[PDB]
Amino acid sequence: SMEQVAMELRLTELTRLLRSVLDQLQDKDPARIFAQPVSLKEVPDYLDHIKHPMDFATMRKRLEAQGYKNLHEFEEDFDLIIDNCMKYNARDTVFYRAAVRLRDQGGVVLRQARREVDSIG
Repeated sequence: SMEQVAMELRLTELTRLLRSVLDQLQDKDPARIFAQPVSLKEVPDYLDHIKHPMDFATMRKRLEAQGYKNLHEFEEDFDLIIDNCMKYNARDTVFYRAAVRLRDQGGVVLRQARREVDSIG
């Protein structure tokens, strides 16, 4: 059906819009703390602490596979990155501090991006 192609033309363009957004959110992590998944060889207890791990490269895998059906799904992953970090790491730490900085600066990019989804459909 041509009605599936029109949906795909919309999901293609969401992926194209979220691709841009992800870049801006990851330009807010120049220390690249959140780039890669937390190592299981280097933090073997990790999954005892954190049950849904998340990182930018993982979010990018899903993204290029057209695995985000809407913006809300994409925001959920972003918050997993931040919130996982802020429970796993204590408050006087470089890792926690980076999560907070990324949350504060992400709120501006996401506030615009919610409008470009609503506006452009």
